[PDB]
Amino acid sequence: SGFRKMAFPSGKVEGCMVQVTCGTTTLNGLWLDDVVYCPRHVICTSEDMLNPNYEDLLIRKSNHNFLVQAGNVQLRVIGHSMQNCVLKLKVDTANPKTPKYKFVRIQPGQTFSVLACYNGSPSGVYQCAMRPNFTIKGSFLNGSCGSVGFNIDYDCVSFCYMHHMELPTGVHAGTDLAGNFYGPFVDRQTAQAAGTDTTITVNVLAWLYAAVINGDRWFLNRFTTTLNDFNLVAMKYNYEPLTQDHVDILGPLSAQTGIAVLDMCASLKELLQNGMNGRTILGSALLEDEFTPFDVVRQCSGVTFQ
Amino acid sequence: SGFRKMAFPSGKVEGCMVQVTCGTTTLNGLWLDDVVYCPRHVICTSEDMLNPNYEDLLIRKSNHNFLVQAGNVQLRVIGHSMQNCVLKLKVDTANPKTPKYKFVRIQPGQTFSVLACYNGSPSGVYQCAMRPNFTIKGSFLNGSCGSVGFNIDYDCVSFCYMHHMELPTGVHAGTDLAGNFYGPFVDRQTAQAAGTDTTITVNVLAWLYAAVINGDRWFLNRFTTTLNDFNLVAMKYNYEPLTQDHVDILGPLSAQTGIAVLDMCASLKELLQNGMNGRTILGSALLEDEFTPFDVVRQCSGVTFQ
Ligand SMILES: *[C@H](O)[C@H](C[C@@H]1CCNC1=O)NC(=O)[C@H](CC(C)(C)C)NC(=O)c1cc2c(OC)cccc2[nH]1
Ligand SMILES: *[C@H](O)[C@H](C[C@@H]1CCNC1=O)NC(=O)[C@H](CC(C)(C)C)NC(=O)c1cc2c(OC)cccc2[nH]1
Repeated sequence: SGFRKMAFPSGKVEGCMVQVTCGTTTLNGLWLDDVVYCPRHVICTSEDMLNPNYEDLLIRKSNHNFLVQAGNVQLRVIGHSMQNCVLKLKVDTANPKTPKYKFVRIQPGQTFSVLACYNGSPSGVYQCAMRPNFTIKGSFLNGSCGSVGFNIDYDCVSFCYMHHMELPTGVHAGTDLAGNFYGPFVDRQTAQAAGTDTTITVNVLAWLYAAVINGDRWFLNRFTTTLNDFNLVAMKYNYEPLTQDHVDILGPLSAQTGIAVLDMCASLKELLQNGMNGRTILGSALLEDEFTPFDVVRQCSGVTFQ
Repeated sequence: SGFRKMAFPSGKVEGCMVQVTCGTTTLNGLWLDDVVYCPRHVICTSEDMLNPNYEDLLIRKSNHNFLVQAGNVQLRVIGHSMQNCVLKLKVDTANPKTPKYKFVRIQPGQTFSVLACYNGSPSGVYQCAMRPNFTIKGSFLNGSCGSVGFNIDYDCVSFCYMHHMELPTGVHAGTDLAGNFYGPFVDRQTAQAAGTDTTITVNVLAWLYAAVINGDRWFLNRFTTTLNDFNLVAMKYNYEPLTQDHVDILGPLSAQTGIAVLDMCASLKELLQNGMNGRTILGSALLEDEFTPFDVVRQCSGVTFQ
């Protein structure tokens, strides 16, 4: 038992991390087979960065301008091309550590592990959710761009995120690995705001089920509610609506605990209207929404990866 | 910016994880050079486990009784010996993936990363503190014993924890890698309780400094207090005493933020007497105590590891 914010083992991704230097800019790249993927703003300098034209900037570049640095071994760039907001640097060596992988784009509400990197070297690993407003609440400093987010499914690494920027509120924005931003953000230094967020209702319910699985039961009650009556309460508290598909996804957790989904909703409703009265749930004094139903089943059941 | 509970990249440890099977018991082992380390209770069966005599049980064992399983390659055991509560299985192959390492024992209040494993396969990674009562609030299921906790210092892995058991309150107990338990626990199925815990005061103050570094300032105040006057408040709230050495360790964070340590203590004092009044700090509605001063500097500065 116990419930922790758990990231995937990072080893498969650590073997893909390289350093990319162009001009005065150093950032991280992702080396899969004979390609290194990195944010296109590596080709920029501090005054290019107010409003760049990256197509113009890239035709001005040479292969030899890109210093790719894999640990203490330099990789020769033999070609380059831009795909949306990422660069693809073709190198003369395939990465012998390339895992099975996929480039997948995730949905707000879904979680992933981030391997924070500086100078091509991994710094730490942590779990993040894609917020409903397409930001992520990460931990990123100068030089962390090109760090990636990912899930692992048995032996296959599904890359879903490359880091590009921090918004003024201290949240983070980036692209999928095809270079397409999550949300209405651009890789320019202009006035960009996150947009109003909401709480991921289905995840809160998942975490309440994790709590019950772990012996926290004080918030349970005999009441119930309809899906429509719950959603009127969700609106008032800036929780996102709960759909019948969300109810379906929560079925397994409902069955393991014996608590109907709509009964748990009645418990959430009372937690929203009353607060927690000085008590905690799974060591938190807040309703946590960055655990998916999958994350709960995975942790509370013991799935591994090879 | 941002502040997350961050674990170390786990790759160096993943390459050391193996499966150890003896009789009906399967657990995890740690393969460094030509030795596999695992909990000694692998030699037990369900009725041995009420009150074992492990010396008696071990002399009854043969090398060939130990199936060591490194991925899909079997390791031949050529010797065995017990060191306190761990077994040392001598194998005929040195692990080619052995990192630089050390066996270190940590202090309550100190943090480490846990690579949770089942059947020799890594499941997830997360950050834990050693509580003042020598337990850890982890996430562990049947088969997770032999998972290890660790820190990484540049390229060197300091192993500090091997998992052995769960207490009735849902917290976890284990040994250092020399097989010596943290706290007053034994690897027997008898009535064992954790003992009353306290809050790690110096860590809370570190996390308040992380908050300030990240723009959370609402809890700051113009008041100050003496170390003795603060410690009278700490006692009443079951916070552990703050020493001058703790003040010294918090010096760098004090200097970066311009907030004297004792001024932050005055802020903690008011948070303890008043609560947070519906507000949050770094996304938490509780005072967090599982970040050391080092963890804060590491994250808020960007240290990596090779
Ligand atoms: C790449 O390593 C870096 C990562 C951020 C630095 C600090 N935290 C980060 O996550 N990305 C980066 O510096 C962006 C460069 C591009 C070209 C994408 C704009 N810049 C920003 O994130 C950025 C710039 C600004 C400005 O302008 C000064 C104002 C407010 C926020 C902001 N974010
Ligand atoms: C090893 O994989 C296992 C890990 C725990 C299983 C569930 N969560 C864990 O962290 N360790 C294990 O099963 C212990 C075996 C020894 C030989 C060390 C006792 N057993 C326990 O952790 C254990 C046994 C009990 C009992 O007795 C039934 C009562 C309360 C708590 C408890 N913990």
